[PDB]
Amino acid sequence: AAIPDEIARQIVLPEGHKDNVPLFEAYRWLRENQPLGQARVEGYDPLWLITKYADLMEVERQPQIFAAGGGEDKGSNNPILANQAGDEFTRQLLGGNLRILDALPYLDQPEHSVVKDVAFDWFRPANLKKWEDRIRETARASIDRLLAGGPDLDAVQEFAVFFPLRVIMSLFGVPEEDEPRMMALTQDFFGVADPDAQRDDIEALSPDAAAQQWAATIADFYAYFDVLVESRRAEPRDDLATLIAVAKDENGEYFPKTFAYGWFVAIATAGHDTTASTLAGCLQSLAAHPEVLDRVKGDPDLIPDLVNESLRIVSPVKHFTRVALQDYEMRGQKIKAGDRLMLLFQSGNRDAEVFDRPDDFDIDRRPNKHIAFGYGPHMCIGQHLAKLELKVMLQELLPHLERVEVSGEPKLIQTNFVGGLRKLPVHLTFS
Ligand code: HEM
Ligand SMILES: Cc1ccc(Br)cc1
Repeated sequence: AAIPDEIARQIVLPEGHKDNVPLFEAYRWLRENQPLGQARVEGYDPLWLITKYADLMEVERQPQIFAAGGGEDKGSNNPILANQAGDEFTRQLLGGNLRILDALPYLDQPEHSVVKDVAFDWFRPANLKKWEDRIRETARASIDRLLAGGPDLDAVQEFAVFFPLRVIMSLFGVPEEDEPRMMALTQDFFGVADPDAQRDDIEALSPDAAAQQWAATIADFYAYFDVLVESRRAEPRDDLATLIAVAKDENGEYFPKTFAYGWFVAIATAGHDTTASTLAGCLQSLAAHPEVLDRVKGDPDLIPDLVNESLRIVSPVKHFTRVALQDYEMRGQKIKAGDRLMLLFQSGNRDAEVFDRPDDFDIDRRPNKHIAFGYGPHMCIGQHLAKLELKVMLQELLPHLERVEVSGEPKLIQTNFVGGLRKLPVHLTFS
């Protein structure tokens, strides 16, 4: 049978994600009772909810069967779940398809492979070591401002958001004065279904509102990035904007400018927001588990373990969607050609078949098998940058902290997509 309606709504609807407790209880109910079922929520396409760690790997390692963008019918699948009204809006705007960005999530092989190779080497761990000292100087400046502002603050909007944004804008060559605009458009981009993040220029109550907001935000990013692409093509610099802007195909022709725009939208949004969420989530967990803060201050080599467990618990990127290009049997179910799948990374990260006491915050999982970056050819390109920035910031910050207390109500972004904390009121005790 279909998944029961309120479990299905809890996971599919953005409102279902407002509060982590009921959301994670819905993922757990599925993993234990209906690990591979079809959600049939009014206003959405039917979705196979991929809740199990092994099933996430099985789907993601088979891109010839489970496409992101629809295969040769490019743009026939939206890799980021919109409602039906929203996909209809986008098909009206684009003329029959859903490929609203030329960013990696929308691409299938071999196009995905050619485009990804423009930046694959830049993002490898050995090629990121050259940025470690700049990252550390940015962390130290951020910590100097935290110490100067006193013990009481929102650890998200008054601390965690700024460091990853500065790091990524510095690695582009985007001037510091443009950070507020990039932050505002990122809130519009990941807030399409959040009641406190609605743009003024869209009909907020329309059935397609989130899709209108997505499109409006992309158009603003395009206007900003068209100037940066033209600037770096005319005057190349030693920065990531130039690598993207001047990229040429195998025939010596620039990739179309929208491909550079796609890289820029992804790096200007996911490039900072996910790291901010994970840092804020880590601080929240150190407040719940003060013994972990004591241990990591005692042994700074535990910092990468703390990062890995923060990534598993926070898992801020909640899903991408796939479409079956042929019928496929998995876990005793018959997925049909054309059926859509929702990859629930947060649920894979609580799978008791893989993680002992999966809801516990345990930095001593070695190895820490989390799937917070996904899997397969679409696996997060930024993962090594995120792990470096989180390591560097914790190495600099934790010596300055004796204790984190949460002093007010945490708030999450209401999204089924790229979520995590927007507010974490704290009282810090400095060492
Ligand atoms: C804590 C930090 C982050 C987490 C948890 C995260 C998570 C993810 C996840 C789950 C995916 C989808 C993988 C899949 O489809 O199997 C993804 C894709 C992606 N992420 Fe990350 N991300 C983070 C940081 C970053 C950073 C720092 C950047 C860039 C500077 C970045 C850029 C991307 C891009 C471009 C994609 C699309 C890859 C593709 O479709 O091939 N991410 N990320
Ligand atoms: C996680 C993520 C990557 C690329 C885009 Br575009 C949006 C979100």
